[PDB]
Amino acid sequence: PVFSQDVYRVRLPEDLPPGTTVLRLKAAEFTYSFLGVANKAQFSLDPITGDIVTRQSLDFEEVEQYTIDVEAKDRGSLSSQCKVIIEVLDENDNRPEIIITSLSDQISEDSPSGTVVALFKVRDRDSGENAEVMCSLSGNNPFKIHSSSNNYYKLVTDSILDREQTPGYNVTITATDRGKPPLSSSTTITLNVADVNDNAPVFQQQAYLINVAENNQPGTSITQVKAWDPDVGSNGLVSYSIIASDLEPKALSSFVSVNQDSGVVYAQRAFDHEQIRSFQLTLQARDQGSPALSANVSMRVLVDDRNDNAPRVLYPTLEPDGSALFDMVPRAAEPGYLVTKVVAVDADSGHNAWLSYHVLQASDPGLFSLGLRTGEVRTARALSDKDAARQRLLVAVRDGGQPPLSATATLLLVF
Amino acid sequence: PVFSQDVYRVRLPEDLPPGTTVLRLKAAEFTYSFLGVANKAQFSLDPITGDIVTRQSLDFEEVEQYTIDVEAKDRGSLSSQCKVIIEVLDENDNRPEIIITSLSDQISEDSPSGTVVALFKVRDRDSGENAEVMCSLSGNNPFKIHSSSNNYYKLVTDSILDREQTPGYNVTITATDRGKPPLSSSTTITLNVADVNDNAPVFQQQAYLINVAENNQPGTSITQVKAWDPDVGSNGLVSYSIIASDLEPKALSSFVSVNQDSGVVYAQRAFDHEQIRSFQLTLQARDQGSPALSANVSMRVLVDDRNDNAPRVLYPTLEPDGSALFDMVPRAAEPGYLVTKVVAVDADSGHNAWLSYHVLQASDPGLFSLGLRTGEVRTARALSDKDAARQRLLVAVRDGGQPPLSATATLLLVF
Amino acid sequence: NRPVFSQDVYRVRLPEDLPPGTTVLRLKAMDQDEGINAEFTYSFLGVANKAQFSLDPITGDIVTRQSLDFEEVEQYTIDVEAKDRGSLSSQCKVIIEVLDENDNRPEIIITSLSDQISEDSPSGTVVALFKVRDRDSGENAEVMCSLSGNNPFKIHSSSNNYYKLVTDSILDREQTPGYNVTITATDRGKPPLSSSTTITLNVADVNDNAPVFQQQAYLINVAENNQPGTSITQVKAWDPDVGSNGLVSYSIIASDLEPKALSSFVSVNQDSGVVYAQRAFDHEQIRSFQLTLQARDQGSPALSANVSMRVLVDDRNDNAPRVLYPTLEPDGSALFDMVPRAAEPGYLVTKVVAVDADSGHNAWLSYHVLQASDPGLFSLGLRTGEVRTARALSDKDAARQRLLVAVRDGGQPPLSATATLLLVFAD
Amino acid sequence: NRPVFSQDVYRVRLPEDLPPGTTVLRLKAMDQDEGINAEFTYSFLGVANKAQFSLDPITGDIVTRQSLDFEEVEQYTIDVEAKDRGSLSSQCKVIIEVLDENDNRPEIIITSLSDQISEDSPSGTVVALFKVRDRDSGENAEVMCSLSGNNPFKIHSSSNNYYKLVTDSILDREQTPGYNVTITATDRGKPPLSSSTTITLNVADVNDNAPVFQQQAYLINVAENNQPGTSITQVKAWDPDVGSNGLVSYSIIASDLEPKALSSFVSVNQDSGVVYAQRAFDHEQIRSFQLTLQARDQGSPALSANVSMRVLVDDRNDNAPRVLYPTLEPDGSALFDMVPRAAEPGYLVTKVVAVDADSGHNAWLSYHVLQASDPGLFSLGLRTGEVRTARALSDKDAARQRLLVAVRDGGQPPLSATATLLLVF
Ligand SMILES: *[C@@H]1O[C@H](CO)[C@@H](O[C@@H]2O[C@H](CO)[C@@H](O[C@@H]3O[C@H](CO)[C@@H](O)[C@H](O)[C@@H]3O)[C@H](O)[C@H]2NC(C)=O)[C@H](O)[C@H]1NC(C)=O
Ligand SMILES: *[C@@H]1O[C@H](CO)[C@@H](O)[C@H](O)[C@H]1NC(C)=O
Ligand SMILES: *[C@@H]1O[C@H](CO)[C@@H](O)[C@H](O)[C@H]1NC(C)=O
Ligand SMILES: *[C@@H]1O[C@H](CO)[C@@H](O)[C@H](O)[C@H]1NC(C)=O
Ligand SMILES: *[C@H]1O[C@H](CO)[C@@H](O)[C@H](O)[C@@H]1O
Ligand SMILES: *[C@H]1O[C@H](CO)[C@@H](O)[C@H](O)[C@@H]1O
Ligand SMILES: *[C@H]1O[C@H](CO)[C@@H](O)[C@H](O)[C@@H]1O
Ligand SMILES: *[C@H]1O[C@H](CO)[C@@H](O)[C@H](O)[C@@H]1O
Ligand SMILES: *[C@H]1O[C@H](CO)[C@@H](O)[C@H](O)[C@@H]1O
Ligand SMILES: *[C@H]1O[C@H](CO)[C@@H](O)[C@H](O)[C@@H]1O
Ligand SMILES: *[C@H]1O[C@H](CO)[C@@H](O)[C@H](O)[C@@H]1O
Ligand SMILES: *[C@H]1O[C@H](CO)[C@@H](O)[C@H](O)[C@@H]1O
Ligand SMILES: *[C@H]1O[C@H](CO)[C@@H](O)[C@H](O)[C@@H]1O
Ligand SMILES: *[C@H]1O[C@H](CO)[C@@H](O)[C@H](O)[C@@H]1O
Ligand SMILES: *[C@H]1O[C@H](CO)[C@@H](O)[C@H](O)[C@@H]1O
Ligand SMILES: *[C@H]1O[C@H](CO)[C@@H](O)[C@H](O)[C@@H]1O
Ligand SMILES: *[C@H]1O[C@H](CO)[C@@H](O)[C@H](O)[C@@H]1O
Ligand SMILES: *[C@H]1O[C@H](CO)[C@@H](O)[C@H](O)[C@@H]1O
Ligand SMILES: *[C@H]1O[C@H](CO)[C@@H](O)[C@H](O)[C@@H]1O
Ligand SMILES: *[C@H]1O[C@H](CO)[C@@H](O)[C@H](O)[C@@H]1O
Ligand SMILES: *[C@H]1O[C@H](CO)[C@@H](O)[C@H](O)[C@@H]1O
Ligand SMILES: *[C@H]1O[C@H](CO)[C@@H](O)[C@H](O)[C@@H]1O
Ligand SMILES: *[C@H]1O[C@H](CO)[C@@H](O)[C@H](O)[C@@H]1O
Ligand SMILES: *[C@H]1O[C@H](CO)[C@@H](O)[C@H](O)[C@@H]1O
Ligand SMILES: *[C@H]1O[C@H](CO)[C@@H](O)[C@H](O)[C@@H]1O
Ligand SMILES: *[C@H]1O[C@H](CO)[C@@H](O)[C@H](O)[C@@H]1O
Ligand SMILES: *[C@H]1O[C@H](CO)[C@@H](O)[C@H](O)[C@@H]1O
Ligand SMILES: *[C@H]1O[C@H](CO)[C@@H](O)[C@H](O)[C@@H]1O
Ligand SMILES: [Ca+2]
Ligand SMILES: [Ca+2]
Ligand SMILES: [Ca+2]
Ligand SMILES: [Ca+2]
Ligand SMILES: [Ca+2]
Ligand SMILES: [Ca+2]
Ligand SMILES: [Ca+2]
Ligand SMILES: [Ca+2]
Ligand SMILES: [Ca+2]
Ligand SMILES: [Ca+2]
Ligand SMILES: [Ca+2]
Ligand SMILES: [Ca+2]
Ligand SMILES: [Ca+2]
Ligand SMILES: [Ca+2]
Ligand SMILES: [Ca+2]
Ligand SMILES: [Ca+2]
Ligand SMILES: [Ca+2]
Ligand SMILES: [Ca+2]
Ligand SMILES: [Ca+2]
Ligand SMILES: [Ca+2]
Ligand SMILES: [Ca+2]
Repeated sequence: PVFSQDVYRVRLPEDLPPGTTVLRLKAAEFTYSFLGVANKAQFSLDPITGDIVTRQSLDFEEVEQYTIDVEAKDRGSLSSQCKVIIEVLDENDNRPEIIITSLSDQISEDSPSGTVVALFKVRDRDSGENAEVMCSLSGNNPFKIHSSSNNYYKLVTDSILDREQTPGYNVTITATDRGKPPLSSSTTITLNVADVNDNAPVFQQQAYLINVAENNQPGTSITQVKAWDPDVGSNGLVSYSIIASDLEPKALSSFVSVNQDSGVVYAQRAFDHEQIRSFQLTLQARDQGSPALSANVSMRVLVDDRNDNAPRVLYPTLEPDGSALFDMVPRAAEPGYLVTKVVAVDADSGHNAWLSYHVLQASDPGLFSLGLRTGEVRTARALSDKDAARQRLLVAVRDGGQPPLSATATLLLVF
Repeated sequence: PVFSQDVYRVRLPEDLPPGTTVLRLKAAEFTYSFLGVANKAQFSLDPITGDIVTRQSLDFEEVEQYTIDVEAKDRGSLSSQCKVIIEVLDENDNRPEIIITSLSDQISEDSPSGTVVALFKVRDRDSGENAEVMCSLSGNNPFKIHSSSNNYYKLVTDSILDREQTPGYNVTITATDRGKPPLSSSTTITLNVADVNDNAPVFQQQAYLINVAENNQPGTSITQVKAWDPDVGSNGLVSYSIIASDLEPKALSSFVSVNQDSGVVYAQRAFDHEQIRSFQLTLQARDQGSPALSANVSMRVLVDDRNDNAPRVLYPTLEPDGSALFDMVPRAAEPGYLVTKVVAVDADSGHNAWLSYHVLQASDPGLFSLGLRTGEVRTARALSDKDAARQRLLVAVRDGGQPPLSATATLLLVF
Repeated sequence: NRPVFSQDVYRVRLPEDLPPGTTVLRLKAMDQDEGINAEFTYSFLGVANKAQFSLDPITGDIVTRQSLDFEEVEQYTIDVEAKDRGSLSSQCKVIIEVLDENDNRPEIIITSLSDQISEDSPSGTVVALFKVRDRDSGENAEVMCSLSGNNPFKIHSSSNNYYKLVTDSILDREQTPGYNVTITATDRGKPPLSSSTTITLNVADVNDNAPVFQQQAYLINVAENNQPGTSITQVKAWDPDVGSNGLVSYSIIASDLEPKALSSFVSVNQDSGVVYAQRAFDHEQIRSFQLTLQARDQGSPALSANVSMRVLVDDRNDNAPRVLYPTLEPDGSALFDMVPRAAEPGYLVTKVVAVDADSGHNAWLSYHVLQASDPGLFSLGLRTGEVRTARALSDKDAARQRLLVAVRDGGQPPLSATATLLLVFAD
Repeated sequence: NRPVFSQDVYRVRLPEDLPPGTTVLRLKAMDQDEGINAEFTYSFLGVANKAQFSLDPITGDIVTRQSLDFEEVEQYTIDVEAKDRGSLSSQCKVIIEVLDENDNRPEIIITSLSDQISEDSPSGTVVALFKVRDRDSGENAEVMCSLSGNNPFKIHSSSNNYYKLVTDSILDREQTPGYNVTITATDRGKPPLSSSTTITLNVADVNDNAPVFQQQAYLINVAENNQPGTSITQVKAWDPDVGSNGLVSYSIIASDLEPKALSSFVSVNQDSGVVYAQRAFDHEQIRSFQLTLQARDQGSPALSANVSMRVLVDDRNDNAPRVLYPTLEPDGSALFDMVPRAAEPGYLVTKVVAVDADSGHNAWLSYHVLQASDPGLFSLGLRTGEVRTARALSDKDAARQRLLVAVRDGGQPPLSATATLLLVF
């Protein structure tokens, strides 16, 4: 009972359907049978026709080689044996899988380029080129895939992160085997950037300025300040404070204060234009993070003048009644002769200190001419002897404000 | 020769296989033959057995029944006649056909519910219940199939259309017959919703406010506005204009304009802070569809102040060469004796109107003392006999803005 | 800002199975300057099948609203005009060409079918005319027809998709009465489509077979004096034909007998084929006789077959021996008184000669001595019958000797005839 | 101010196919005053799976980071702490529960497959053991197993997602030797997912068929005087069985002849079935005989079948006629004298009798005359054998006449027996 060959070899694709004849053993009254151990659950050997058949689906990942010992025996007890080595072939029927070994809690904004965000490995149950996989990262992300070792990868940053620009990212790792045809699978991880105090508060205006009218009730709003911080949380919350002033340090509390939460500037007293002209403060915005970032602005407050000071007369000296005595003016001079020079002042400024002398009353109209601005009282015409000796003048000093304030004086001039 | 019956009636499904025996005519050697006209291409009559078989597939849609006249003849002249009537039963072997007679060009979104959009009919080559056709539609789109008279249909609307939500629709009609088993066919049509000016323009900001520095060149851009419109075409093209202002209506053209195509606000004059401080304006954005829709926005323009106005000296009055004479100042004067107080104003605001008084030059340094803030020239010391009788004192008045504008004043002081 | 199209003429090629709702060409009229960007209004110009395609007047793209069909309409030509906010306008032409797809399977239409084919139909006889049609165009409409299986039929192509099913071999109904033939039509599209129709053909029978007798020659042996009108043997003829052409009829056409005798001796039942003897045969009269039988079918014309059967009659022991010489008196006695006393022993007294009309051992004669007054004085030849003297007679013997002889045959049981020889002496 | 959470425990339910990065929950702690609006900073407290969920310290919303899987972890627990700018704090607990989805289909595992099943195997034999596994839980792990086809198998479920492939009919290898069994498993979740595995089964042969002869009765004709050891005919028997149970062995068991003589008359070849003639048959010795043959297969238990074959020996003309009367001397002559010279016409001289041991044409005897001293004087019956006087004797004719008579048969070639008749007047 000779066999055609003493060793048979046959190559089977693992996707080979069940019930297909894989080998025919022909040596006519023979009976064939498995000798020794044979996976009879996978292959069937018809003892009459000598056909080996697959009874079940193959799987290269389960068992990849079989060795069958076939024994042929005739009607007489004649015997022969042969070996059939069935090699099954791998097919790319398994797709790659991604397993995330470690994922960072949060990545700080100031994490340098090259920091490792995530660790992950890949797997493919196939063998050879059907198991070699390529990991492509997807999208517009500041991330790069590094291969630490075979199927042990690293997700890392290669750019500089800025939470105020982009807070989060949707990274999707893709793994594609090099099999024919290829199979691929992907996973998606979300990454959030941790805030760091890398921005300092900045005031809306480089310098601030406000004019407030004098004679104001205290404890009221005079103006407001505001600072921006792109950071978030305690690193993006601003507080306002006064640190420096040209005023006496012990006297600053009496003038101004700042609401550290809102930034409105409170006046804590009734400003006086005549006592203090203006003052300069140094404001500071500041976050409550560690370390604390700050910014200083120069601010100035100019108190506006108001018509609250009546003019007062320096000369002549007034009796408590009001009159002044000048009883030696000579009749010898022609017009243009100055009798006296009235001088007054006003503690205000501008048109509130504009002095205009008016002849309010007189015992003789047209006798004395008074410079509206100079204050010199003169004789406008020649002295006629029909005029009386005793002459009473009543001058009024008025300021250029609206409404004006005035102060009157009596010039008793007799001849 | 006698038959069992004169007339035979059979029922054959149209899907009857070919070569199947239909009738067995028995009457003894006889010869059976077709008499008259008989579809010998469809049925075969064996002369010996008397059987009738189908030579070909049956089809109800072409022939519904056959009548064949068989004849039995003895060896002698004696013969007798028989008639066979074969009836074919209709089987559902035809699927329903959808034909679309008319399909609308465009349906405007303002079309009311129940408007006709498409016309289609259905046909079925079968017969009976195998030709009863039912039309079903997908429910996503707002369309309902209107069951018209007899296998005719209308596709109409059952909701409101909004092309700003969904501009188009895929519509899939599926017709199913009531045969057993049932057959079905489908068709797909695309419906586009037209645009109607049902949305109004929307300004990009709630209200506008821009700062314009004075002494600006005329014909320059100060700020730009934008208005959106989800409509498309002429219904979504915004045109800007100025509708009202707090200024004199005859002067509105002399101050600001707006480019209707771009929405930029042009300044038509050199703004002056000392004349007008700020002015508020109303803008209008409308689409060029008929009828049109519009929206109005508020925009306030603040004129920033610059140091363009020089401080004018009020008191005292100056000569053409800027001279002032205080000739009768007492020589026996106490330190701090108020020689005079200079009054000056500035038409600007803030730093540009913050006046300080300096001493530009003097005949005798240290003879007079001038306050920076109030500009009061006084005597620092008591006048010694070594001091001259006539003294020249050139003072200046400056403001705080950069660059400063100053007004000079030469002073003639005789004792 | 007047519009200009990229091309004056656009061309798009679409497969007919393109889904409804597919953007086919996004027209975008632009300005002559590259830096400037403009928006235009698009609209159909001339006559355009708006039921099939739609043109967005803002985005400018064309989209199909229904499923395309190459067999209904092959191409479209739609003109598009771009208009600005002003009145300036540009124009372009869009030609859409549908591409034929293999979406129709071949259709088989059996134009004419033969009523029936006789087995003697020559090779080249046409049995079926059919045509094939494919609604597709070009190669998706080119067809290949193939038959199915064993049947002796060949497809003969013709002019314009008309086909002929013809016979190539010779038909024999006794071999195969009918065939199931299935025609398959396949287009040379990628992928291809096929459709098949089955027809059934029955071969008609012609009387092409003459009956054959079961045996080349027939020989039957029957004993004589049989019962008349009884079966003696039976013949049978086979005919593979069917119907009237396979109906065998037997008859007697000739023999070596006289005509009237032939009717009285043998007959044959034409349906069964058995042959009957209408009289009791006699071996002494007739020894044997030759006959010729003919089997025929009932078709027109009839086909016959001749076979010669001859009958041999077997002999039985039905005739008793007859004594020819010497002559017998009604008593049964003969008288021979001329016997010489001086004759030597062994002298031939006389010889009894008998014959038998039978044959063989049934005519094989023996002569036995039934009785006698004197035993041992006469000895006869057992077969020759020569009764002569056995021993010389003493003078003391009686002058009158009586002999009683019997002649018998060799049959079972034997038959005999007796004779008395009276012999007296003288001088 | 103090933060207060709306609830001390939050419960959310997430399908396991929830995309990563979706907002699970937005925790918003608030101040107790309805009018007061405040904000707090949130943070994970205690143990928490920071890998699957992320918490924004400002918006206070928990969001998934990776994709969820019910088969791995079914629920998570989070301890969130809300704190204001001061030292006051509040805490709550979020219980996240994942809902199982039908994302895993059931797999078939053929535990054990029978090597081969004999066609006599009882109804209900177990051919295959297999189990079905589904990684899902709940009604997505309950599976219905149905096999396709007409095969005489049905699925008998076992205890715990173990299954048995058993028979429900009788098997017949001569009708169906193999089977393509396709098992389809379908879980009962919505939507359902199904799979299928195919196995092949071969039914073994059992000697259940007995051989049969090609003819019910056998009849054969052979001519006599044949050489010994010659093929006269051949018998053949078929066996639907295959192998040892389908190999026919021929033998002769019965016959009407003498049992000790049967061996010398006829034999049979056991392997081929040819019938050999063991001697030269004689038609005159035996006319016909009956054999009873037996075909048998070589299995346990062996099945047999007997057939009757009748052998008829056909007659050939091998025996010549023999002349009974008259007895002839070595001369081949017989003497009948003392014939009367005055013989009447038709006077019966003698009747010749002869026989032949053959049959039919070979035994049909005819009597002819080859030579004669005087033609026309004696007439011999062609069928009767009667030699008589044809004419009256003339005075010129001699008394001593001789007639050479031969007896012939109708065989091919014909045989004869001769005799010379000496007749004296
Ligand atoms: C009506 O149905 C048709 C077909 O079912 C729709 O056309 C298809 O629309 C989808 C989604 O817009 C397209 O997917 C896209 O494919 C392009 C290919 O370049 C790819 O770049 C995109 O990322 C996306 O995957 C699909 O291609 C398209 N089919 C064809 C043949 O163009 C149509 O949109 C439906 N119309 C309505 C109003 O529902
Ligand atoms: C043709 O097929 C039918 C059905 O398969 C069968 O009944 C018939 O006997 C067949 N005819 C021939 C001649 O084989
Ligand atoms: C089993 O199925 C295969 C594939 O369809 C087929 O080729 C084979 O003939 C089948 N085996 C049996 C015994 O039917
Ligand atoms: C054949 O004969 C033998 C013995 O005579 C007997 O055992 C056997 O059953 C018989 N077989 C048949 C089929 O009659
Ligand atoms: C190989 O040959 C065997 C014969 O037993 C078949 O069963 C099988 O399907 C393949 O054709
Ligand atoms: C990876 O790539 C394959 C083809 O190579 C796709 O089928 C799969 O969906 C994934 O995109
Ligand atoms: C990642 O991307 C693949 C395609 O590359 C998808 O199939 C998968 O679901 C995931 O979105
Ligand atoms: C405080 O509040 C007043 C209004 O009361 C403002 O005018 C001021 O600028 C500051 O914001
Ligand atoms: C100047 O004028 C005012 C106006 O009322 C007086 O009240 C004041 O006393 C002075 O005469
Ligand atoms: C000047 O005149 C006013 C009245 O106008 C007095 O009230 C004042 O005291 C002074 O005499
Ligand atoms: C009926 O009988 C006819 C002829 O007898 C067959 O050809 C046919 O297949 C059916 O069995
Ligand atoms: C239309 O509907 C029928 C059942 O009514 C289906 O069998 C067919 O495939 C189509 O979906
Ligand atoms: C429309 O829908 C039916 C099923 O309803 C399909 O069979 C057809 O091909 C088309 O897609
Ligand atoms: C007009 O143009 C100026 C620049 O000249 C812009 O700054 C302004 O906002 C507007 O767009
Ligand atoms: C007043 O002072 C300014 C300097 O601030 C000079 O530039 C000006 O000419 C005037 O003397
Ligand atoms: C003050 O001085 C300036 C020169 O600096 C003169 O131009 C002016 O008129 C005034 O006398
Ligand atoms: C082709 O592209 C256009 C772009 O507007 C779509 O409207 C159309 O449905 C198809 O996707
Ligand atoms: C003809 O060929 C097609 C494929 O080319 C088959 O699908 C069809 O059943 C027929 O065999
Ligand atoms: C043509 O198609 C029919 C139905 O598909 C088959 O029955 C036939 O055998 C041929 O393939
Ligand atoms: C008529 O019938 C006899 C039996 O009675 C047969 O022996 C004979 O051969 C013929 O068939
Ligand atoms: C001759 O002998 C036979 C017996 O063989 C008798 O039966 C007959 O009567 C005669 O005596
Ligand atoms: C011979 O003997 C028989 C009796 O056996 C007689 O019947 C005959 O007549 C002759 O005498
Ligand atoms: C839920 O809301 C968060 C923000 O609170 C988003 O980041 C997330 O993508 C989901 O929309
Ligand atoms: C199991 O069930 C699924 C769902 O019906 C099918 O898609 C599949 O082919 C198998 O029949
Ligand atoms: C069983 O069914 C599955 C689909 O349900 C197939 O993929 C498989 O090949 C077998 O036919
Ligand atoms: C033995 O051989 C003869 C011829 O050699 C055959 O006729 C006989 O049937 C047997 O096979
Ligand atoms: C009898 O006759 C035959 C011819 O039939 C001879 O061959 C033989 O020798 C004898 O004379
Ligand atoms: C008849 O003739 C033959 C010769 O043919 C002799 O052999 C025989 O003995 C008889 O005389
Ligand atoms: Ca694999
Ligand atoms: Ca793989
Ligand atoms: Ca930051
Ligand atoms: Ca900060
Ligand atoms: Ca004041
Ligand atoms: Ca004042
Ligand atoms: Ca229908
Ligand atoms: Ca129909
Ligand atoms: Ca609209
Ligand atoms: Ca609009
Ligand atoms: Ca100024
Ligand atoms: Ca086509
Ligand atoms: Ca085609
Ligand atoms: Ca015939
Ligand atoms: Ca007799
Ligand atoms: Ca699950
Ligand atoms: Ca499941
Ligand atoms: Ca068996
Ligand atoms: Ca057997
Ligand atoms: Ca013989
Ligand atoms: Ca002979």
